[PDB]
Amino acid sequence: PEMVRGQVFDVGPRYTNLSYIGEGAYGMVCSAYDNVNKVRVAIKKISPHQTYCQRTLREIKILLRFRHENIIGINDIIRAPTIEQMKDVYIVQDLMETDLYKLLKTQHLSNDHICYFLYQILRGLKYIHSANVLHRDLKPSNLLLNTTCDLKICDFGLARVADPDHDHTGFLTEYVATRWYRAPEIMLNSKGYTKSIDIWSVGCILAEMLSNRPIFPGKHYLDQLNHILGILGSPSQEDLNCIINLKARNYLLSLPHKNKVPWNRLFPNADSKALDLLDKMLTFNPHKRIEVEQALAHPYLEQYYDPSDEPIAEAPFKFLPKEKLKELIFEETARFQP
Ligand SMILES: *CCC(=O)N1CCc2ncsc2C1
Repeated sequence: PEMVRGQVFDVGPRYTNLSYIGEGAYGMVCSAYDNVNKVRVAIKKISPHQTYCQRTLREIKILLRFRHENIIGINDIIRAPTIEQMKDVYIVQDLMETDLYKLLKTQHLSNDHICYFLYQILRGLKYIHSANVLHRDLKPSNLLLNTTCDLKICDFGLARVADPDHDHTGFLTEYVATRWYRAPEIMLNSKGYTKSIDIWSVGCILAEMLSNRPIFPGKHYLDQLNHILGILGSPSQEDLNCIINLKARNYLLSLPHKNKVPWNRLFPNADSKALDLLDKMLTFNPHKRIEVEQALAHPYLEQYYDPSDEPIAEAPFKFLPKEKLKELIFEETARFQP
């Protein structure tokens, strides 16, 4: 087997000429030459705890069901022919030159790039939400870009089926998804089980594309809320009345009055239509927040908007001892075997 940086990367004879790319949320990622389709591909190595493991299965199930131009696919999965011999699992995907995280650390985006990227994010998000799925970890590093700026959403490890009727929780409930992109309600009364959680993340990503800086870089759980309130200002009486939980309500009532920071003062170079859409995505009250199809229909995206070319999923998506999780991964990866 081939080796990469003192660790095995055993992708059989189909995939050769490995180059290290880095570490992702899963482990070693390389590119390799696919000797069958005659293109370089990306391969990630998954090695066996049960949260790392449950997120692997969740992602494989979703990505294998989804078919969309703005969502990364799975091209192949390499594993041993039996459960007994199964150890590492290699997931093969289209090679993408870069991602929005890397691009934003180094590159100023034209308004035309911001507009196009935002369109493709929302176009992909429409399909995800049409399948009754929430991504729940949208952020620049999960937005892949190729050399011609085609964009693909990746990393469905934290994804869930939408469940608004079970979205309520207490104040300060722990949350898994990346902190800077968390909607204010996660810190107050939400388990992140509604589509509005992803729109907030997209709003954060838009703002970040406008300035190359994260808009709400919280250093810890409650500091994230105070970054949000520092820009949106204090919530209105009506938006507070929507929060029935008393600990959450009373926390917000305890804070001094904070003025709204106008969007055009934070983003003096931004297109005015971009800022009107940003405001609607970064709405405090999740019931008032714009939905993906409305966002697509916003004047900012008029050059691209075409609902007949923004496909949806054919059906809503449909859903543990450690031995059972291994067997399910084996079963879910069976189609790539001889
Ligand atoms: C979320 C990251 C992902 O799915 N990727 C697959 C395509 C790809 N190309 C280069 S690095 C990478 C990771």
